[PDB]
Amino acid sequence: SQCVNFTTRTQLPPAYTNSFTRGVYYPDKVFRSSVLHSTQDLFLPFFSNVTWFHAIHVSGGTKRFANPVLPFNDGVYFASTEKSNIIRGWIFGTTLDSKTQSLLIVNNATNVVIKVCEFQFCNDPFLGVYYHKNNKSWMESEFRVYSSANNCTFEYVSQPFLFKNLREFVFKNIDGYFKIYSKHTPINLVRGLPQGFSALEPLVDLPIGINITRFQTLHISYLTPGAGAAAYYVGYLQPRTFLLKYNENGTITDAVDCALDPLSETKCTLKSFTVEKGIYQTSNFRVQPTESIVRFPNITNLCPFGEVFNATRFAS
Amino acid sequence: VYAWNRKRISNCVADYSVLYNSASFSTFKCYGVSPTKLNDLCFTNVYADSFVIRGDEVRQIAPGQTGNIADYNYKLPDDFTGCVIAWNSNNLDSKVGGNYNYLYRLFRKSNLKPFERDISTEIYQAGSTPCNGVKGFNCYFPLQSYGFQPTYGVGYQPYRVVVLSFELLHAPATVCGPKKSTNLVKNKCVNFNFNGLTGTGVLTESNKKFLPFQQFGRDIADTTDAVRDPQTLEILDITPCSFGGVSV
Amino acid sequence: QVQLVESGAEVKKPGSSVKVSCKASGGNFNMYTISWVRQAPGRGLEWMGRFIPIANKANYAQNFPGRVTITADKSTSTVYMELRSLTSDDTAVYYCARSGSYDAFDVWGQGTMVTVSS
Amino acid sequence: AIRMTQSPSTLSASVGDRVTITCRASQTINSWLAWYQQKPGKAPKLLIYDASNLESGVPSRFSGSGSGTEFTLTISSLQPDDFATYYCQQYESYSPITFGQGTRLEIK
Ligand SMILES: *[C@@H]1O[C@H](CO)[C@@H](O)[C@H](O)[C@H]1NC(C)=O
Ligand SMILES: *[C@@H]1O[C@H](CO)[C@@H](O)[C@H](O)[C@H]1NC(C)=O
Ligand SMILES: *[C@@H]1O[C@H](CO)[C@@H](O)[C@H](O)[C@H]1NC(C)=O
Ligand SMILES: *[C@@H]1O[C@H](CO)[C@@H](O)[C@H](O)[C@H]1NC(C)=O
Ligand SMILES: *[C@@H]1O[C@H](CO)[C@@H](O)[C@H](O)[C@H]1NC(C)=O
Ligand SMILES: *[C@@H]1O[C@H](CO)[C@@H](O)[C@H](O)[C@H]1NC(C)=O
Repeated sequence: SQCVNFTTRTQLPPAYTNSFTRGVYYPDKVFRSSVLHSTQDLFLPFFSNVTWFHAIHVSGGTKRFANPVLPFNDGVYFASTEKSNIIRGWIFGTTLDSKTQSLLIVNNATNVVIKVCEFQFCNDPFLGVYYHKNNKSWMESEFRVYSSANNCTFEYVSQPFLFKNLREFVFKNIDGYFKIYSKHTPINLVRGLPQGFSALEPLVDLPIGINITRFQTLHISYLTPGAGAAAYYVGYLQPRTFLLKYNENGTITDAVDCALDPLSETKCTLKSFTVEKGIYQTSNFRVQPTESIVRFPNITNLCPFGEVFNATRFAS
Repeated sequence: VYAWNRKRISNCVADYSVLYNSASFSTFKCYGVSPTKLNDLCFTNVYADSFVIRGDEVRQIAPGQTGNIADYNYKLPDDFTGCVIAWNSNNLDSKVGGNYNYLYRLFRKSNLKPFERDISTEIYQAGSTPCNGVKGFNCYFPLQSYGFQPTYGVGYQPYRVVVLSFELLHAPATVCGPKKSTNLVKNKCVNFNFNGLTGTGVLTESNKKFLPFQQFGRDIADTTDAVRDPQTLEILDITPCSFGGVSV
Repeated sequence: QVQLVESGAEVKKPGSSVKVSCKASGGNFNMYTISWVRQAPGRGLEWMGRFIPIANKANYAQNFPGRVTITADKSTSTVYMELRSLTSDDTAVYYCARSGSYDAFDVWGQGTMVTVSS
Repeated sequence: AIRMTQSPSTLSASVGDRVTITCRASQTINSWLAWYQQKPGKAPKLLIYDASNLESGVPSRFSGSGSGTEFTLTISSLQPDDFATYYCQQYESYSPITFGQGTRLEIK
């Protein structure tokens, strides 16, 4: 479509919070029952400061609050707390222009659209809805995200889809596969990332096979003739070993981050969530090197390789 | 042929046997892979280069070929890995007065690189004097029509050539053949193969409550204990076939 | 935007000959064939002949043996259709049609009214 | 020479109704068939090519079908602007090309 230009652009300052014990997702598709299993994967470490920003969906009032572009690293845990579905999709890529392949995921009113193309994203991607007074229902009528789209590679469309709600997602790009994990919960908290545990079930894996280093969220805009803005949080995944507890029906009911604290190191060493009184040899302390020092002899002569590889006559 | 259509095929299952036994293909020359094995391989991408070529030039669609087609219109690489299919379409590309919609390039400065399309219609200068976009002495239009007719010779009839180029890499494998469906057998010791996972055991109905995203279930020692049938979403317990010491 | 412009209206006598023109403006003249279609008043369309610039050949309808001779000047992209032995039944509008891309007459000329009478 | 026959030669219909025009060939011309529209005093314009496609700029209400020997042009929603004479081409043999006998559509 055609981009909509906003004269004034602004972005709210970032804020910081603690991830508590969230970001745990099913590492594989293997059913397990009443077992504590250790997995070394890209997890979000427990109690790991996570950036968050507010998404403004209504203007009231000529200032465009644009979402910022955040690095992707090895994977992202994205959480959204909202009443109505304000957060609608994401854009991933390295340069976020037509030069390189870029991914765009969105969940509009009709269905879920996932497209890998050389998109030319607008400065301020816009998704606008208007209230149909006759129908007494909001209907989307504006979609201005990319000016151009050429050279598409992969296309995906999931099932057509339209007291707060917390929606957690994990985006992980490994081996040319862009794996997505999701979880949806009803949360009664008003502000802040909730403290609790909930495993993130895989949604879809996409063999897009592209490079991602940055991503940006997209929000919905409620057009009004003329305050409860949604919030979202972002954390970065790291290679960590977690001890996950599968219950009888086979869902992750609890998880221990190890290398978090000595008690957690004891738990995974013991492969147990409960530790009896005693002294347990958990790990090994080693002082890692600080600086490297090369000390070769102070010889500046050049070896006569040009007199052996460029000799006019080589011997018999 | 000078503007051959290229279509990229991915994210689907290709039943090469069905197309093989579909019509009367006068040429099914597969270089680098046997046709019967096409159903047993997964390909990264399948490129379907479609064009129309007269009968005598069909042999020029092959690696290591020389000629006007293979040099100015469509060049196959020496390391080509794929099939070339051609059938005499004299009932669709030949007309009584002459079908001139198909043009082949006849004059070019250099031979085409493998898998290159050059649709430039600029007048070719065969002499010292410049042409300046006007055809005349020592100035020839690069494209020449075929003019297929139903009364033309057998070797001068149009053949609809489709070249399938498989990108044999197997790492991002997205195009594969059909999938076997051998009837499931329960309560008997059988060699099972679920989604490429092979094993031997006795399959029984199970009451385990798999979660929808989960495919198979393992024991405490990470031995496969249950599986889900990809065809029918049902859970089967796998037990080892009975063994034990024979003492006398 | 390919536009085809023909000659003006022609009035002839029976037993004479006529020769109309069709100036091809825009596009590539060396690929698309120009076909002449006539339509007598009160009657449907009728095909006369085709000029093939790519093969430098001219074809005529079977119902008109030797009556139609089509030539063209590729330098000026002008197509001339010559009809010989005009009679009282040849009074028709002689359109020129460009059978481009998909062999269909996508672009039609303005049409010239050729009247043959005493 | 392939002969083309249309049916009905003369047809009448009202605005917004469904109109079916059948142009049957004498020999198997595959799918090579074009539908035209000639308003009086104007040159015919292409509507359908290959007996199923829609020419660029033509309203989507025009639809064509059929292959082999019998073809059919159908208008989903007839409009006052769509009252003219429709011809069918048979561009499978260029010696000679035969148009249809003419299907004149009149206001009922
Ligand atoms: C959260 O991390 C940021 C740096 O990303 C730091 O400035 C802030 O003080 C931290 N706050 C807490 C509660 O740890
Ligand atoms: C299009 O993107 C693909 C990656 O899927 C790349 O291999 C190809 O070179 C690109 N070509 C164009 C048209 O930019
Ligand atoms: C497992 O699921 C079944 C049916 O969904 C339910 O009856 C049972 O209580 C569940 N058990 C556990 C431990 O969640
Ligand atoms: C807690 O566990 C210890 C074992 O280390 C045991 O001696 C003690 O009785 C337990 N206390 C309770 C209240 O369970
Ligand atoms: C030999 O001489 C050539 C030319 O001067 C030079 O490029 C090359 O590096 C020389 N070989 C060695 C081992 O120095
Ligand atoms: C495959 O087809 C069978 C019908 O023979 C059906 O019972 C089964 O559910 C299908 N499996 C799918 C669609 O995964």
